[PDB]
Amino acid sequence: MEIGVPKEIKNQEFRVGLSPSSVRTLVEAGHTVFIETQAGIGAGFADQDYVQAGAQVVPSAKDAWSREMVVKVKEPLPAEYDLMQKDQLLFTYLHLAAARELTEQLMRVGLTAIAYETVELPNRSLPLLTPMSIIAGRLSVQFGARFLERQQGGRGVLLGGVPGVKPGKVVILGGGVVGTEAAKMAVGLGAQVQIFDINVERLSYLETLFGSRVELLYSNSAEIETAVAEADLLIGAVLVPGRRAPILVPASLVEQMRTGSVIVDVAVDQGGCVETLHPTSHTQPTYEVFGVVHYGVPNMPGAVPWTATQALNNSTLPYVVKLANQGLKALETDDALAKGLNVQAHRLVHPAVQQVFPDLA
Amino acid sequence: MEIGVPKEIKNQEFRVGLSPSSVRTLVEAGHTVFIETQAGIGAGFADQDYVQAGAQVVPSAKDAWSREMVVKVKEPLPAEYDLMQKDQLLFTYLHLAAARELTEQLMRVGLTAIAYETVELPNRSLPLLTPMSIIAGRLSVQFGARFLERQQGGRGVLLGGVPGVKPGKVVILGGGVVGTEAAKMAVGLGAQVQIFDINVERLSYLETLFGSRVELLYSNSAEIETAVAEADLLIGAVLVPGRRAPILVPASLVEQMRTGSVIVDVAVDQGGCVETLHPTSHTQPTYEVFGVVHYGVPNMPGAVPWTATQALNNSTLPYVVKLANQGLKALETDDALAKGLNVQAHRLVHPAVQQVFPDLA
Amino acid sequence: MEIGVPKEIKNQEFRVGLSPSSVRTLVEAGHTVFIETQAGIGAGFADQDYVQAGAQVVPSAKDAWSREMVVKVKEPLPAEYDLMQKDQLLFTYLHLAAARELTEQLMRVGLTAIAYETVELPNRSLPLLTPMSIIAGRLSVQFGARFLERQQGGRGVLLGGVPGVKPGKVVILGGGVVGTEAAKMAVGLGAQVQIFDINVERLSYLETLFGSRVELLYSNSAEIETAVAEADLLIGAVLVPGRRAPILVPASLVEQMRTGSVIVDVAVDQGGCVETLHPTSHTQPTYEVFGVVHYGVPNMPGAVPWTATQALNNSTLPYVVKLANQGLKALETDDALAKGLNVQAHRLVHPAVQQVFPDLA
Amino acid sequence: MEIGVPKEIKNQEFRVGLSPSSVRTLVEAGHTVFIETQAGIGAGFADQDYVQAGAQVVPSAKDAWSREMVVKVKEPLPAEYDLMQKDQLLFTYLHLAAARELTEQLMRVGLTAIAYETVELPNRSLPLLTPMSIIAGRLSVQFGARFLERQQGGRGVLLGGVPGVKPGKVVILGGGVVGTEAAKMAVGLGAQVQIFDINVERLSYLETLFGSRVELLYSNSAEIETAVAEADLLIGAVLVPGRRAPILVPASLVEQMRTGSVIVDVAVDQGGCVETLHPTSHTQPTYEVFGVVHYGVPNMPGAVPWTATQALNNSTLPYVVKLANQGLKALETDDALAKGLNVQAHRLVHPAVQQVFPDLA
Amino acid sequence: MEIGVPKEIKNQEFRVGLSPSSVRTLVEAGHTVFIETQAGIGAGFADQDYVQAGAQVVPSAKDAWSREMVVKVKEPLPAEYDLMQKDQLLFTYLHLAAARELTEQLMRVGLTAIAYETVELPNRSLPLLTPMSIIAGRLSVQFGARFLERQQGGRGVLLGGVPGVKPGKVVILGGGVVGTEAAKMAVGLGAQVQIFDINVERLSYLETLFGSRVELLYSNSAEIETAVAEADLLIGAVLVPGRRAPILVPASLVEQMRTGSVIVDVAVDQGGCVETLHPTSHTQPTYEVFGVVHYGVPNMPGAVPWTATQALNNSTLPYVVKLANQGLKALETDDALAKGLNVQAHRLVHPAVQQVFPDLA
Repeated sequence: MEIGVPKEIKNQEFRVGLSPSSVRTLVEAGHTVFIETQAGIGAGFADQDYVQAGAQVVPSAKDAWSREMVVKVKEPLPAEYDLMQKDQLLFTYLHLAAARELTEQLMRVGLTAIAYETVELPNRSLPLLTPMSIIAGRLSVQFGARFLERQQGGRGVLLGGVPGVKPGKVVILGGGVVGTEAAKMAVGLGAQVQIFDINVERLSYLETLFGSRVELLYSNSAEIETAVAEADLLIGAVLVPGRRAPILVPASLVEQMRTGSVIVDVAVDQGGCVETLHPTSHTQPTYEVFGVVHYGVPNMPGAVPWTATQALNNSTLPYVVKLANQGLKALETDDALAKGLNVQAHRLVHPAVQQVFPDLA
Repeated sequence: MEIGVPKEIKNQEFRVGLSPSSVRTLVEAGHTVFIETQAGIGAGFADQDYVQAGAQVVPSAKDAWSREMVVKVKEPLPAEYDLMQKDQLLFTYLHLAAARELTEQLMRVGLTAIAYETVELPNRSLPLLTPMSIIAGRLSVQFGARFLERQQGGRGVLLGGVPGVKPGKVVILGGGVVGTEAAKMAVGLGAQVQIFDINVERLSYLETLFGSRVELLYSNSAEIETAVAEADLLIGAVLVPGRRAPILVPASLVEQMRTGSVIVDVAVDQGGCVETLHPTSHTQPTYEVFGVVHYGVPNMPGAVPWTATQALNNSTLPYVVKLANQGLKALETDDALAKGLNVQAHRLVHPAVQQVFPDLA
Repeated sequence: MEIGVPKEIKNQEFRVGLSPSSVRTLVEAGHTVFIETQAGIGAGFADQDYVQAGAQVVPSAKDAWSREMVVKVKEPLPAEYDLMQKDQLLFTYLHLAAARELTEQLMRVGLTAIAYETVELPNRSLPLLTPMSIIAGRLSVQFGARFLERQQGGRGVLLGGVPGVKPGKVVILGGGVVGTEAAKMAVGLGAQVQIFDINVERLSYLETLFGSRVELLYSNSAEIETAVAEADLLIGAVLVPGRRAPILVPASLVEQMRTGSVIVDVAVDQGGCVETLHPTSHTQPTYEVFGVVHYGVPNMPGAVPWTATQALNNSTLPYVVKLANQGLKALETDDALAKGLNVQAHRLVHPAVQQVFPDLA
Repeated sequence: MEIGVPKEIKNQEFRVGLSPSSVRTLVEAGHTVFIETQAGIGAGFADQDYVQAGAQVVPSAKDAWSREMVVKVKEPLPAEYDLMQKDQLLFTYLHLAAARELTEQLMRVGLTAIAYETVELPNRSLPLLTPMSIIAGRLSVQFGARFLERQQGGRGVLLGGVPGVKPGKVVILGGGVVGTEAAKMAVGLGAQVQIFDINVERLSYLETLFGSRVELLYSNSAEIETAVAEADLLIGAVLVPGRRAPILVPASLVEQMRTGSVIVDVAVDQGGCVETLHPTSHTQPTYEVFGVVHYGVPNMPGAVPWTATQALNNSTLPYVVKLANQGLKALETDDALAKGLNVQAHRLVHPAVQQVFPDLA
Repeated sequence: MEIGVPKEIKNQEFRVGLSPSSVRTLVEAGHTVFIETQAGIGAGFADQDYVQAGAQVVPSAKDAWSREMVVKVKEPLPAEYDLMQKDQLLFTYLHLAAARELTEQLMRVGLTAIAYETVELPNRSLPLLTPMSIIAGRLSVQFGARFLERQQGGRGVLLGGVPGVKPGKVVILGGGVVGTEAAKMAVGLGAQVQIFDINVERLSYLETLFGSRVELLYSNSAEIETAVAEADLLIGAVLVPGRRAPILVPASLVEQMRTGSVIVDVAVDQGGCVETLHPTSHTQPTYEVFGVVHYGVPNMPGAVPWTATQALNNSTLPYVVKLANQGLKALETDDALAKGLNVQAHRLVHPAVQQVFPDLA
């Protein structure tokens, strides 16, 4: 089939729908791929890299959008509304429950739109989100370290300390994928680490990963208050993937933290467990409240497009290939894919999105 | 004795001569300490913290400089020239071989000036520099990670990668203290690590620290060329503490690196092993050459004043106390201290500095 | 019941159906065991060892075959065809889908034949093969090391290297049981290790075992080509247990490897992922193609009969006992056992074998 | 030579001068050994064990003391004063600076007495004490755990905690051999561990042992106060081997500890760094002060005589053999041994003991 | 709802039904809690601690029992029979299959009694027992170490040994939760460890925890005999949670052990795998048989009430809250809870208990 890859135009988005390795695989399966020139450049893939893989490099977005299958990272933007076509297959991150107009837009056109974030397994795991969650957990500590530096606003604490000097204290709220990846990085830098979670089974599993190197604590208000008050870096890792997390950290608690301490909440764009934290922009990524630095820039994985693009592709790939092969039938052969279907033939098919736009159903 | 601690006035210097814990110890020995208000604030120590320790908090630098012993971090600046007094003991980092005027200045006044950086052990180890070297090694990786981020200029590579994706490659030139601390952090983030050194004994010792987790390679031009060409992060850790390092990395080699790769050289302000690297300012910390990001801001430990101040104090402390107790006699009881003596009674006593200002001798 | 254990007569087969410890357990359950003298000797078990356990040591194979249950390692050979009896229970590795005559033979006689390799759990795991797979993964590295030695044909590379010198590079294709056991040994010798697999979940699980010590890469043609070209030891660990694996390594790729590199494919006797690799004999275990050493001797676990016999028994034991107790009813109490049934009462019962000899059904 | 080994008669002393393995070695060198029946029994060595080694088992102490060389663990007691002979070589732990009468006693008789505890190397290391120090460090945590149990008096805290629950906090004062061995055990049980020491080099070395798993802190009054106040188990490991340690822990600090916390000071019989701690008896090993349990039974290694006897012998052995071979000349061939000499020919030769009994010199 | 917490009156029981943190959570949910003064004291929780959490501290047990919900640790004792009320919800460890009278008693009164130990998941896991099992595994080694000390009765062996001396040998029978936690502690002390189990899958899983540090052996009589004969510490960890374990260790085997060896069987109060072992009292916790020390005090977790109370609460908490909220309906919303129901409205509802008191049904 013909597959097109337009350049991402969303602000600060540097990832790309398909990497050169992915292209090569698709091509080896008899498919042909068209990629807009410069599409991979922000992720470190030059057009030649695409050429060696078997892609035809196209000079314009129009040329990339005019294909039977469009594989992207972000949702289409208004500027691209007129590039979409009736019988297309669109595969990318959509987040329709937050975009009425886009939803309507896709409905008008008639194409079938499959969202990465809804492709779901029997376990109710979302295989196409996880890669990004892992990266976000790892970056949280990298960012946090940077903001604990004096010139960046923090108290000027080295996470690992040095022999003879106290190491930094990292408190992680949430013991899932994100919190686990964050603990790995924090332990790697030599920090003292505490992870809180309400699921003892999870706490038990974590002990098999970390042994006695990390403190594994049950999430109760009492212990949370004490820990947080002593934290240099507090990481919110309760990513409740539909609706918002409860407040585990109220402003009153934030007021009790040391000046120069830093807070990072991976759940920022969805709603965090930290009362005081809201989204920020790249130009002004942090702000203070009670002398405590808040970092609220969303989509952390966008900072490492080379790594993120491959991680995503490693997971989307098998789906892209199925779609390329079986076209629409793949949705009847693949339950996960079937679950990813959001819009088709002008109808809004996704149950969760209907629930949001009940009058759109 | 009376000991004064003025606030550091050098630009971007946030450390302080004595921490509250140090003060407390000095006070418990019968000594009295005067500290300029706000002196500890950049390092996270409030005046009250000094008060609880036994210090008298002074409103002005004059009040801090007017003491028998002045304990600082950086060298005195012109602005402070008129605050110095004839019979003072001055203990701080001086670096006289780079400051004719300061040297002359100290000579005029007549005080005795002891430099942290020359206090030397029989082993020719410099116990008062090491703490900073350790911190610098650890920060090199923290900074390097930040600059590999796309928005910061790098190719956008996550050092640790994610299962299924290549981790970042960190190449470290120099297997001493600095390079060893850097390898610890890089391994902690999950990177693939190579350390080069010309001393096999050192390489052997490093294997006892890292086992087979890190590649331990003899420094030969041939291997260096290959490694460097594949590096995401290259760290120069050849800190030859008097005079400059040889070029291990010529521009021709830099031209061979991938675009978005990053270079950090801990030896920048003294002269690195990387041809293309020069010092930069805080306002413009990096620059590109061949698409390779160069970070050249010096004094990395200044980014973590809370941690750095304690680390320094842990080492200077026993010397400060000796001086406070025995005053000038300590130089006849302590050989290391004796070696730290740079200027006294208008004479330039330091052999290495004489060699620099042979007409000053 | 009476259970007999004949000596294995297949060439180079040194294992034995039951070890002394197993015998002892069977005897303690009221069963009586007859073992042909010297049967255990190749595995390091002397007849006395069998005597102390409660076995009656028999002077001839006839005496061992004349029992209600025969427990063996390999399939019966023609020489033994006349030793089999009508109402016997035979339990051993059969591999009928490769032996028409044996299959017919067992059909003529009428005995019931249970194959180790088809006893299957609900998970479709084959509990009686796994023990051998684990051993094979571990040996792959042991053999590979031996063939990288100059006198053995390889380039003469020490896997672990020595501080200052590059370690060997081991590339493992397949992240399942076999590949995982191989990585354990390779890491143990100090090699640089890469594992490729197409299942990210598996890659993720592997990270919990190895942390960042091993490179965990998604199997894509592009990455495979690069890795393999740099390998000292390439290990094929894609054991697709029914039908053959796809070629992950074509001759063209082999031609790109360094001279003296070595290839070991655990899937050799079934069909490997390496184009150029075929089975070899003990007398001439390897051959070169493009200066690359190929090792193709099958049944690697046969090299360590002492270890292999116990490993097998630890798994077969509970089944042997059930059979001894409940005789044929055990097949109605045990689903796994039921699945192991291949031939009974002259009929070919195994669905997969029927499919092979559709006219035998 | 003839060597005798009397049974230790000191209360609660179960160790023995020579183990069976040692005997065997001595015998293989042409020497003959006489051991009092039951001498090894408290350490787990029966007379037969001595017989198989080549010893002649003697029925009485008299028979053991009547030899040219007497090898013991503890100092001779009054009861044995009349068993000593004029030209004997006595080798055991003496501690003369604490026993005027014993000293006089040995002077009267005229024998030559070599003390284990003074045999000294050029490094001023005491090779024959170290084995016991290592054991004492390891036991400190074992005892401490037992006293944190509710029925034993402590608050009832499990050192390692369980996933979801806070682990115990162990604070160790002193980073030498003893403190290091204690940290090893505490980390092994899963506790949170802090080690304090005033030597940064030592702290640095400790990081090579423990990585970031243990907190390595410079000993300053301020940090000490905080840490100790939060401790479940405080271990005094400042063993200043001649004269007493300074008080690092004053009663005022002890009053600040939690009720049920436990203190163990390895320096008890010499003088600890904990104000409130004094020696206790086996019958009443602990006592409370401020609700804090104090354990003050000395000679911890006596609890594991089997392990302690071998550890000691491994170190004394080469000396015993030298003495057996060269008799008194060994003191002119061995400087360490020469330093072990305390009394000879009625004269008190040991410089440090003279200093104690200046009128004995 | 009103929830009462009486003080545990069973002998040597120091735990408490709810900790202060738990109280605080319950109170934050609108519930009110009454706790008998001194109830938490044995676990280290003072009444004030309960006051700060929101509890009303009651002066008498009567006042604590007079509530709609009673949350305890142990079963009610006769002394409390008259404190129980008709419509109460009772939640604690009951063990009715061992107490006819208690069972009858609860039947008379009419309350609904939910047993911690029967609340069961679909997996047939008993989430409210596990916490105690983990603690018991960890303590087994702590106790065992204490009894290997000479003064305590053992041969006087240090588990970890010292460099140059044999470490202790710990043999663990059973590779489940208990045996696994025990191995963790034994390895932590430096002992040589062997774990036996009959489930190879479990053995395989254990290798992922311990690597090659521990010997993982299949449980067969032959290997068991050898291992046990060489053991310093034998730990019975076959906790078959309904009915008794088989004898893995017969007296004949015990007679073969070394004198001073120690045996601990976690299954003592239910029936162990060690023939010779029976329960003992706190006043006389051990006894010898063949010179082998037997420790038979039950309920090991009672030794660490502070740790045990929290561990238990972390698991019971979510159930306590459900009950407080939904009262009896929770049994129709929660299957696990439903399974915990033992007695209600005068009827004996628990299937397993009926089976025991078939005439009680």
